[PDB]
Amino acid sequence: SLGAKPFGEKKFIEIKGRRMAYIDEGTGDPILFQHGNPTSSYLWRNIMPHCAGLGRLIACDLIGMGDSDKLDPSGPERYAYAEHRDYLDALWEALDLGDRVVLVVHDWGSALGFDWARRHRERVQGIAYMEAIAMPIEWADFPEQDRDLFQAFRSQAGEELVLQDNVFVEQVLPGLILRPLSEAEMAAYREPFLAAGEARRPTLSWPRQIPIAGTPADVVAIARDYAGWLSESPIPKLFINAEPGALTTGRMRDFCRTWPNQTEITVAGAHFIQEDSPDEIGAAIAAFVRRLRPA
Ligand SMILES: [Cl-]
Ligand SMILES: [Cl-]
Ligand SMILES: [Mg+2]
Ligand SMILES: [Mg+2]
Ligand SMILES: [Mg+2]
Repeated sequence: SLGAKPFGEKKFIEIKGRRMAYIDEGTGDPILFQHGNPTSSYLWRNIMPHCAGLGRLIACDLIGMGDSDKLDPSGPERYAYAEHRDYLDALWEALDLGDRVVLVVHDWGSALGFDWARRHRERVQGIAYMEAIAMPIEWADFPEQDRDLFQAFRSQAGEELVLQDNVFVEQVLPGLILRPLSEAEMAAYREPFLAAGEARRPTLSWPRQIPIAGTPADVVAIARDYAGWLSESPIPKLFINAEPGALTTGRMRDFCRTWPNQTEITVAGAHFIQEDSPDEIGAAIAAFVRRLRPA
Protein backbone atom coordinates (compact mmCIF):
# COMPACT_ATOMS: atom_id res chain seq x y z
CA SER A 1 0.00 0.00 0.00
CA LEU A 2 1.04 3.67 0.07
CA GLY A 3 2.02 5.12 3.49
CA ALA A 4 4.63 7.36 5.16
CA LYS A 5 6.09 5.11 7.85
CA PRO A 6 9.63 3.81 7.32
CA PHE A 7 10.11 0.05 6.78
CA GLY A 8 12.40 -0.39 9.79
CA GLU A 9 14.80 1.29 12.19
CA LYS A 10 18.28 2.05 10.87
CA LYS A 11 21.26 -0.10 11.92
CA PHE A 12 24.80 1.27 11.61
CA ILE A 13 28.21 0.04 10.42
CA GLU A 14 31.48 1.97 10.56
CA ILE A 15 33.01 2.40 7.04
CA LYS A 16 36.35 4.17 6.51
CA GLY A 17 35.71 6.37 9.58
CA ARG A 18 32.10 7.22 8.77
CA ARG A 19 29.00 5.59 10.19
CA MET A 20 26.78 4.36 7.33
CA ALA A 21 23.05 3.64 7.81
CA TYR A 22 20.89 0.83 6.42
CA ILE A 23 17.67 -1.07 6.85
CA ASP A 24 18.11 -4.82 7.52
CA GLU A 25 15.02 -6.94 8.27
CA GLY A 26 14.46 -10.69 8.08
CA THR A 27 16.68 -13.58 7.10
CA GLY A 28 17.88 -15.55 4.02
CA ASP A 29 19.78 -14.54 0.83
CA PRO A 30 19.82 -10.76 0.15
CA ILE A 31 17.41 -8.68 -1.90
CA LEU A 32 19.30 -5.42 -2.25
CA PHE A 33 17.43 -2.19 -2.97
CA GLN A 34 19.52 0.81 -4.06
CA HIS A 35 18.21 4.36 -4.41
CA GLY A 36 19.64 7.20 -6.51
CA ASN A 37 19.37 11.03 -6.60
CA PRO A 38 18.10 12.83 -4.40
CA THR A 39 16.57 9.92 -2.43
CA SER A 40 17.49 7.38 0.34
CA SER A 41 16.36 3.91 1.58
CA TYR A 42 12.97 5.55 2.32
CA LEU A 43 12.20 5.35 -1.47
CA TRP A 44 11.65 1.59 -1.19
CA ARG A 45 9.53 1.66 2.00
CA ASN A 46 6.28 0.45 0.35
CA ILE A 47 7.96 -1.88 -2.09
CA MET A 48 10.06 -3.95 0.40
CA PRO A 49 7.06 -5.32 2.39
CA HIS A 50 6.10 -7.30 -0.77
CA CYS A 51 9.21 -9.47 -0.34
CA ALA A 52 8.59 -10.41 3.35
CA GLY A 53 9.80 -13.96 3.96
CA LEU A 54 11.71 -14.15 0.64
CA GLY A 55 15.08 -13.02 1.95
CA ARG A 56 17.15 -10.62 4.05
CA LEU A 57 15.71 -7.22 2.95
CA ILE A 58 18.37 -4.56 2.82
CA ALA A 59 18.31 -0.89 1.73
CA CYS A 60 21.52 1.15 2.10
CA ASP A 61 21.75 4.96 2.35
CA LEU A 62 24.57 6.22 0.01
CA ILE A 63 27.36 8.25 1.71
CA GLY A 64 26.20 11.79 2.56
CA MET A 65 22.59 10.74 1.99
CA GLY A 66 19.83 9.47 4.34
CA ASP A 67 21.26 8.76 7.80
CA SER A 68 24.81 7.97 6.63
CA ASP A 69 27.46 10.48 7.78
CA LYS A 70 28.40 13.49 5.63
CA LEU A 71 31.96 13.72 4.23
CA ASP A 72 34.08 16.64 5.49
CA PRO A 73 35.91 18.23 3.59
CA SER A 74 33.29 18.78 0.82
CA GLY A 75 33.22 20.79 -2.45
CA PRO A 76 32.93 20.61 -6.31
CA GLU A 77 35.25 17.58 -6.41
CA ARG A 78 33.35 15.63 -3.71
CA TYR A 79 30.69 12.90 -4.15
CA ALA A 80 31.64 11.98 -7.73
CA TYR A 81 30.60 8.60 -9.10
CA ALA A 82 33.91 6.90 -8.22
CA GLU A 83 33.79 8.10 -4.58
CA HIS A 84 30.27 6.81 -4.05
CA ARG A 85 31.38 3.43 -5.42
CA ASP A 86 34.33 3.26 -2.99
CA TYR A 87 32.03 3.62 0.06
CA LEU A 88 29.31 1.33 -1.34
CA ASP A 89 31.66 -1.51 -2.36
CA ALA A 90 32.93 -1.51 1.29
CA LEU A 91 29.51 -1.44 2.98
CA TRP A 92 28.26 -4.27 0.70
CA GLU A 93 31.34 -6.31 1.69
CA ALA A 94 30.77 -5.52 5.43
CA LEU A 95 27.19 -6.88 5.23
CA ASP A 96 28.29 -10.46 4.38
CA LEU A 97 25.93 -10.87 1.41
CA GLY A 98 27.03 -14.20 -0.08
CA ASP A 99 26.66 -15.15 -3.77
CA ARG A 100 22.92 -15.08 -4.59
CA VAL A 101 22.08 -11.39 -4.56
CA VAL A 102 19.05 -9.92 -6.29
CA LEU A 103 19.66 -6.26 -7.19
CA VAL A 104 16.69 -3.81 -7.37
CA VAL A 105 17.88 -0.47 -8.80
CA HIS A 106 16.96 3.08 -9.84
CA ASP A 107 18.66 6.19 -11.34
CA TRP A 108 22.23 6.44 -10.01
CA GLY A 109 21.54 3.29 -8.00
CA SER A 110 21.28 1.57 -11.39
CA ALA A 111 24.63 2.94 -12.70
CA LEU A 112 26.28 1.79 -9.37
CA GLY A 113 24.38 -1.48 -9.38
CA PHE A 114 25.05 -2.32 -13.11
CA ASP A 115 28.74 -1.63 -12.60
CA TRP A 116 28.98 -3.75 -9.39
CA ALA A 117 27.29 -6.63 -11.32
CA ARG A 118 29.60 -6.40 -14.33
CA ARG A 119 32.42 -6.80 -11.74
CA HIS A 120 30.79 -9.54 -9.55
CA ARG A 121 28.74 -11.35 -12.22
CA GLU A 122 28.78 -14.71 -10.39
CA ARG A 123 27.28 -13.27 -7.17
CA VAL A 124 24.27 -11.78 -9.04
CA GLN A 125 21.08 -13.95 -9.22
CA GLY A 126 18.93 -11.35 -11.00
CA ILE A 127 18.63 -7.64 -11.79
CA ALA A 128 15.37 -5.60 -11.66
CA TYR A 129 15.82 -2.06 -13.04
CA MET A 130 13.63 0.96 -13.73
CA GLU A 131 14.32 4.49 -15.06
CA ALA A 132 17.99 3.68 -15.27
CA ILE A 133 21.04 5.21 -16.90
CA ALA A 134 21.53 2.28 -19.23
CA MET A 135 23.97 3.77 -21.79
CA PRO A 136 25.67 7.05 -22.80
CA ILE A 137 23.20 9.48 -24.50
CA GLU A 138 22.94 12.71 -26.60
CA TRP A 139 21.02 15.82 -25.62
CA ALA A 140 18.60 14.80 -28.37
CA ASP A 141 17.86 11.73 -26.14
CA PHE A 142 17.28 13.67 -22.88
CA PRO A 143 13.67 14.50 -21.91
CA GLU A 144 12.71 17.78 -23.53
CA GLN A 145 10.94 19.14 -20.43
CA ASP A 146 14.09 19.41 -18.28
CA ARG A 147 16.79 19.68 -20.90
CA ASP A 148 17.58 23.35 -20.16
CA LEU A 149 17.59 22.89 -16.33
CA PHE A 150 19.97 19.96 -16.42
CA GLN A 151 22.23 21.91 -18.82
CA ALA A 152 22.17 24.63 -16.08
CA PHE A 153 22.99 22.15 -13.22
CA ARG A 154 26.05 21.19 -15.31
CA SER A 155 27.06 24.81 -15.73
CA GLN A 156 28.34 27.17 -13.02
CA ALA A 157 24.72 28.00 -12.17
CA GLY A 158 24.58 24.65 -10.33
CA GLU A 159 25.81 25.86 -6.95
CA GLU A 160 23.14 28.57 -6.52
CA LEU A 161 20.43 26.28 -7.84
CA VAL A 162 21.28 23.37 -5.49
CA LEU A 163 23.42 24.34 -2.48
CA GLN A 164 21.39 27.51 -1.95
CA ASP A 165 17.90 26.87 -3.33
CA ASN A 166 17.84 23.03 -3.02
CA VAL A 167 16.12 22.77 -6.45
CA PHE A 168 16.75 19.09 -7.05
CA VAL A 169 14.90 18.14 -3.83
CA GLU A 170 12.26 20.88 -3.91
CA GLN A 171 11.44 20.96 -7.64
CA VAL A 172 12.84 18.08 -9.73
CA LEU A 173 11.73 15.35 -7.27
CA PRO A 174 8.05 16.39 -6.85
CA GLY A 175 7.96 17.41 -10.53
CA LEU A 176 8.77 13.83 -11.62
CA ILE A 177 6.23 12.11 -9.32
CA LEU A 178 2.68 12.16 -10.77
CA ARG A 179 0.81 12.27 -7.41
CA PRO A 180 1.20 14.97 -4.67
CA LEU A 181 3.27 13.91 -1.60
CA SER A 182 2.20 14.39 2.09
CA GLU A 183 4.31 16.53 4.47
CA ALA A 184 5.60 13.45 6.34
CA GLU A 185 6.81 11.98 3.02
CA MET A 186 8.36 15.23 1.82
CA ALA A 187 9.90 15.66 5.31
CA ALA A 188 11.58 12.25 5.11
CA TYR A 189 13.19 13.19 1.72
CA ARG A 190 14.14 16.67 2.94
CA GLU A 191 15.64 15.46 6.25
CA PRO A 192 19.23 14.81 5.14
CA PHE A 193 19.36 18.06 3.21
CA LEU A 194 17.70 20.52 5.63
CA ALA A 195 20.94 22.43 6.11
CA ALA A 196 22.12 24.94 3.46
CA GLY A 197 25.56 24.50 1.92
CA GLU A 198 27.69 21.37 1.62
CA ALA A 199 25.16 19.03 3.25
CA ARG A 200 23.32 19.22 -0.19
CA ARG A 201 26.43 18.69 -2.34
CA PRO A 202 25.51 15.06 -3.19
CA THR A 203 22.38 16.28 -5.09
CA LEU A 204 24.48 18.61 -7.29
CA SER A 205 27.44 16.33 -7.94
CA TRP A 206 25.09 13.67 -9.34
CA PRO A 207 23.60 15.54 -12.35
CA ARG A 208 27.13 16.59 -13.30
CA GLN A 209 28.02 12.92 -13.62
CA ILE A 210 25.37 11.91 -16.29
CA PRO A 211 27.07 10.66 -19.54
CA ILE A 212 25.82 13.07 -22.26
CA ALA A 213 27.36 14.08 -25.63
CA GLY A 214 30.54 12.36 -24.48
CA THR A 215 31.05 14.24 -21.16
CA PRO A 216 32.27 13.57 -18.42
CA ALA A 217 34.41 11.13 -20.39
CA ASP A 218 35.17 8.89 -17.38
CA VAL A 219 31.52 8.05 -16.50
CA VAL A 220 30.84 7.74 -20.28
CA ALA A 221 33.43 4.93 -20.51
CA ILE A 222 31.94 3.12 -17.44
CA ALA A 223 28.40 3.28 -18.90
CA ARG A 224 29.63 2.21 -22.39
CA ASP A 225 31.21 -0.81 -20.59
CA TYR A 226 28.16 -1.92 -18.59
CA ALA A 227 25.88 -1.21 -21.62
CA GLY A 228 27.87 -3.52 -23.89
CA TRP A 229 28.01 -6.18 -21.14
CA LEU A 230 24.33 -6.12 -20.24
CA SER A 231 23.29 -6.29 -23.93
CA GLU A 232 24.97 -9.70 -24.03
CA SER A 233 24.64 -11.07 -20.45
CA PRO A 234 22.42 -14.14 -19.71
CA ILE A 235 21.54 -13.05 -16.15
CA PRO A 236 17.77 -12.93 -15.59
CA LYS A 237 16.44 -9.37 -15.92
CA LEU A 238 13.19 -7.55 -15.02
CA PHE A 239 12.62 -4.26 -16.94
CA ILE A 240 10.01 -2.21 -15.13
CA ASN A 241 9.11 0.29 -17.94
CA ALA A 242 7.14 3.48 -17.30
CA GLU A 243 4.69 5.67 -19.20
CA PRO A 244 5.26 8.53 -19.92
CA GLY A 245 8.63 7.60 -18.39
CA ALA A 246 11.49 10.09 -18.57
CA LEU A 247 15.03 8.76 -18.99
CA THR A 248 14.31 5.26 -20.23
CA THR A 249 12.42 6.20 -23.40
CA GLY A 250 13.26 6.78 -27.11
CA ARG A 251 16.61 5.38 -28.26
CA MET A 252 17.55 4.17 -24.74
CA ARG A 253 14.29 2.22 -24.38
CA ASP A 254 14.81 0.74 -27.90
CA PHE A 255 18.27 -0.43 -26.73
CA CYS A 256 17.08 -1.95 -23.38
CA ARG A 257 14.44 -3.86 -25.34
CA THR A 258 17.23 -5.68 -27.14
CA TRP A 259 18.64 -7.15 -23.85
CA PRO A 260 18.56 -10.95 -23.34
CA ASN A 261 16.57 -13.08 -20.83
CA GLN A 262 14.31 -10.23 -19.81
CA THR A 263 10.71 -9.82 -18.67
CA GLU A 264 8.97 -6.47 -19.02
CA ILE A 265 6.03 -4.67 -17.38
CA THR A 266 4.95 -1.05 -17.78
CA VAL A 267 3.66 0.99 -14.83
CA ALA A 268 2.42 4.56 -14.49
CA GLY A 269 5.10 7.13 -13.64
CA ALA A 270 7.60 9.69 -14.88
CA HIS A 271 10.96 9.26 -13.13
CA PHE A 272 10.44 8.44 -9.39
CA ILE A 273 7.91 5.75 -10.14
CA GLN A 274 8.11 4.08 -6.71
CA GLU A 275 5.87 6.85 -5.34
CA ASP A 276 3.19 6.38 -8.03
CA SER A 277 2.92 2.60 -8.49
CA PRO A 278 4.55 0.91 -5.42
CA ASP A 279 2.30 -2.11 -5.24
CA GLU A 280 2.58 -2.92 -8.98
CA ILE A 281 6.36 -2.59 -8.70
CA GLY A 282 6.61 -4.66 -5.53
CA ALA A 283 4.32 -7.37 -6.86
CA ALA A 284 6.42 -7.82 -10.00
CA ILE A 285 9.68 -7.92 -8.00
CA ALA A 286 8.17 -10.52 -5.59
CA ALA A 287 7.02 -12.68 -8.55
CA PHE A 288 10.43 -12.32 -10.18
CA VAL A 289 12.16 -13.43 -6.93
CA ARG A 290 9.81 -16.43 -6.42
CA ARG A 291 10.82 -17.64 -9.90
CA LEU A 292 14.49 -17.27 -8.97
CA ARG A 293 14.07 -18.90 -5.51
CA PRO A 294 11.58 -21.80 -5.94
CA ALA A 295 10.25 -22.90 -2.54
CL1 LIG B 1 21.10 13.27 -11.52
CL1 LIG C 1 35.17 15.17 -19.87
MG1 LIG D 1 31.59 8.44 14.11
MG1 LIG E 1 21.56 13.21 9.70
MG1 LIG F 1 12.97 11.44 -26.14
